[PDB]
Amino acid sequence: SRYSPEFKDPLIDKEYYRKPVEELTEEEKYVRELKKTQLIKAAPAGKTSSVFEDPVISKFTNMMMIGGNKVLARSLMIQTLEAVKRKQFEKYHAASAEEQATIERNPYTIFHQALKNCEPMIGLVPILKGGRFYQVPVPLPDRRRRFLAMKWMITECRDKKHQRTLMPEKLSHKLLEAFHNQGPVIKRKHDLHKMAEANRALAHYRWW
Amino acid sequence: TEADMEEYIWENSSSERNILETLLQMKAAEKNMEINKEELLGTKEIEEYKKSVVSLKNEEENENSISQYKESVKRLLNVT
Amino acid sequence: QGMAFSKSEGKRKTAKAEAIVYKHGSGRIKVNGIDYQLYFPITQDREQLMFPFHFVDRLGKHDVTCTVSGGGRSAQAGAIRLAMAKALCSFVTEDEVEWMRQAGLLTTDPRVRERKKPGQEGARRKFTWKKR
Amino acid sequence: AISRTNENDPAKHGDQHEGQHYNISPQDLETVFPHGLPPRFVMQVKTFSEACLMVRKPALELLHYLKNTSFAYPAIRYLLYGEKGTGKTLSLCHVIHFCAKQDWLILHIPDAHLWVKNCRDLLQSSYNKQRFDQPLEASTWLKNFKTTNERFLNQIKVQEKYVWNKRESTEKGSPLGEVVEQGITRVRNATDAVGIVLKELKRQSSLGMFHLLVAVDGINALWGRTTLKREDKSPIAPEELALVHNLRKMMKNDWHGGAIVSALSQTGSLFKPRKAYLPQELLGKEGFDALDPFIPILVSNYNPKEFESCIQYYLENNWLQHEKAPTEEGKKELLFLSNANPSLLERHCAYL
Amino acid sequence: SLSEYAFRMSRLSARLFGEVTRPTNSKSMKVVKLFSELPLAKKKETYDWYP
Amino acid sequence: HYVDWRMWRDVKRRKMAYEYADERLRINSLRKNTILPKILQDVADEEIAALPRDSCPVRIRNRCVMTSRPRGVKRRWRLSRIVFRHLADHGQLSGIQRATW
Ligand SMILES: Nc1nc2c(ncn2[C@@H]2O[C@H](COP(=O)(O)OP(=O)(O)NP(=O)(O)O)[C@@H](O)[C@H]2O)c(=O)[nH]1
Ligand SMILES: Nc1ncnc2c1ncn2[C@@H]1O[C@H](COP(=O)(O)OP(=O)(O)OP(=O)(O)O)[C@@H](O)[C@H]1O
Ligand SMILES: [Mg+2]
Ligand SMILES: [Mg+2]
Ligand SMILES: [Mg+2]
Repeated sequence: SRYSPEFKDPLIDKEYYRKPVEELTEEEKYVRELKKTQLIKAAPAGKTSSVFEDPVISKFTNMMMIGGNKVLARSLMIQTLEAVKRKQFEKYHAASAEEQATIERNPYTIFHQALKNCEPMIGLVPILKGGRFYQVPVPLPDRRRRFLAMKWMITECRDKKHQRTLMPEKLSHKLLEAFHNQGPVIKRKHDLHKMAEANRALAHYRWW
Repeated sequence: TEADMEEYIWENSSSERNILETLLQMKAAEKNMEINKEELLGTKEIEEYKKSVVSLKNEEENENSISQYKESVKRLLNVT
Repeated sequence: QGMAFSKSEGKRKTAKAEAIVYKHGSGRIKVNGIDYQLYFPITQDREQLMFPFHFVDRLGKHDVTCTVSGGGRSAQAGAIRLAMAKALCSFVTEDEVEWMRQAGLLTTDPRVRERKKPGQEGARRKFTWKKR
Repeated sequence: AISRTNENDPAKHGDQHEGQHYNISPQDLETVFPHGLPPRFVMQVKTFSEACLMVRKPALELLHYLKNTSFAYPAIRYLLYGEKGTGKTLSLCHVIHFCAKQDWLILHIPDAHLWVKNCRDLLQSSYNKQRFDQPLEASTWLKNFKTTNERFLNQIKVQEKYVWNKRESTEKGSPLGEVVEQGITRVRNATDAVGIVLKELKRQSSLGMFHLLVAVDGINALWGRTTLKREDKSPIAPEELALVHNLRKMMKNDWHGGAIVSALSQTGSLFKPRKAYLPQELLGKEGFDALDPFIPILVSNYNPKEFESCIQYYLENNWLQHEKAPTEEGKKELLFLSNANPSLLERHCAYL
Repeated sequence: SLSEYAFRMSRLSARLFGEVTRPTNSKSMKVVKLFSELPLAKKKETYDWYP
Repeated sequence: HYVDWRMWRDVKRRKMAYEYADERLRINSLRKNTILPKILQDVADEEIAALPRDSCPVRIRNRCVMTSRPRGVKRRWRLSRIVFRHLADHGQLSGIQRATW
């Protein structure tokens, strides 16, 4: 890194700075007076202080980027969000007054919930015991759970099973399926739970 | 030829030929027999139109030159 | 004409920018004499021009005229962001300047391209360790 | 309904309606606009279940000129120009809707750039061996032309004998609809059927039969370059295309009884830089000479009033789903990122 | 692809600046290049390469 | 007293190429055009092909002037990479230094 260890990461949050002084504790007062003497890295060109910023969608976009082509990756993302919203507006106008109350039309709410429905609770990690590796079911950290949900969704959309279907139409279709606890990405989560439940006998190999 | 000229000249150009042909059709529509070229191309409106076309041809095109050209065409075509 | 303004500079990779921020304006930004949305057709680049003014709650309050040369489209948007942020510090309170500093808006990004070394494919990429 | 207006008659729109959206009935969308609406605006009509068009000064200015048209003078050429996505096409459509409801005959070319690029079947013409026909492009337009002017294609009757083959021919006095059906049924005669339509309308409008509106979006394609190639992979010129050759005749002000309203467009053009939009820069020297004298009409970005009414029209349809979009801080970001450009704003709001 | 005026103007500028006046194809223009420079074998770097 | 027999052969090639350069140039000009008759150009082809082999400049090789190494030579100094480095690494080449950046 071209930053020395003395550089601290920037905090990009308008609310954090407009907070009155009276509400601050003696510990939060120390951190604010400390940062006035520290070196701060330049804010990356990715995140800003915008009110439409979504760190989860930004991360999903980078995981779709091929060869640093962010423009194309970002283009596929907004086309998916538009495709999801148009499908929900079409399902909304074609529904009855009672069914309309249960139809979600916010693509950001659908995207977050669809990924949350695909996150696995437990995984298989190799543990060495007696000179052999055993696939031991273990709890996954929050980072790993969220990462696996995104990776499974992107991998499913790149599968060759889809013939000539463009990414925004494929992804929008998979998100709405996962949003309703259906589709192949939900099935992949169930398989990891079934394969972790089969190795239930090896769970005691864990030591944390 | 005209393609060899590096400075646009309004005389004997398509602009002069087109505007003159238009004013003759307008005079005929009004059933007026004052079809003299020297009279039609001698008014002040033609001088403003000539000045506007030459500016668009020889100088850099911009919004102010297109607006000046617009006001000169509206007066010749009686578009108020 | 008696209109107060400030001037500053910024660098990002090989791009160099120089911005003139007027104390009063309507939010107009000219990049090399072009409207900013015509010069930066990519939305991410325009989001970088919005970051400084939005972070201090001053969208639509200043006019900016900047000139940028070198680098690519994203590096130029980054150099303009730093140049406008520095010049904008003249029209905000001292406490607001410290917030911009802690938000990473006043730091020159030192990340530049690394040279290729001889005997390897890239700056870090090595040639394939031949199968033994 | 702060962004809507109850006045749905384009003949009654005035300066008091600026910035307000008026509704186009589903009947007029099927008849008047089988083509020409921007593709993304067509998506909005399907999504909002309605077609609403904002009343703006460019269209109001042009509607003022058309209501004072002197049908005895030669047709006047009006040219809409402006930066990309400012609303040139939809300003033309608002004017097409006015003349359509005034019982004018509408000759609408929705996108002339499609006639100079990406042509798979570019056949040689039989009427003139030095020109090329375009059966697919010509037959497509004939179908839409029939839908818009269906009620006039029987009253209008040809005034000459047209020979399609050794066996088929359109005798004098036959309805103009027979010429349109010959081109639709036989695509090999589509290009010549289009040429006969433009020939009859221009002829019979000068006789007082009807009022004619010539609406060409992308007019800068007629005097530019083409990407079509001959069998010897040599470039073809626009004048060598039968469709372009005949459409150039309609742009001449050698007829009366109507008007000529066109709109420039860099989008879809050939060999033009991204930021070109002024008349001479898009028309070129040959194009500016073919239209001069004309009346250019500028189309710019939304003004503060128009921008606010556009946001209210989206919020009124629940299109902006992000919880921060209705807030004041959310509108300032939408205004900055689009710089009030109608097209940039519609695209940003499409995924919010 | 030049007008008769441009063609005659280019031939006039060629005579004044001492260029080739007759129409000459690319192959025959190698004769001009051959005699406009010294052959490689005649350059001092070539025949005095070694001390 | 040249480094080896291979350098001596290149010395003779450079000498003979210099002596026939004007003649070869004049004959080649007759061949490199579409203006003269083919009958005359075919005779010029035979004439230049009858000149001595060692008059042809493509047979000259840029060898190291101190060791006669036929490859790895830097044209600007006419030295092989090995000899060049020996002089450079002892600070005997004006203005040349190791590059670090
Ligand atoms: N098949 C067919 N097409 C015709 C006939 N008459 C006219 N057309 C079509 O209508 C177009 C316009 O008609 P017209 O002005 O007479 O054509 P033109 O003789 O080519 N005129 P110009 O000299 O200006 O090129 C023609 O180019 C042709 O495509 C006809 O009898 N048969
Ligand atoms: N009068 C209007 N009413 C409603 N929306 C409009 C209007 N004018 C422009 N828009 C919005 O802006 C978009 C672009 O409009 P339009 O395609 O007419 O612009 P243009 O300047 O002709 O574009 P181009 O430069 O690509 O030809 C429309 O799809 C719509 O979302
Ligand atoms: Mg690499
Ligand atoms: Mg358009
Ligand atoms: Mg060699």
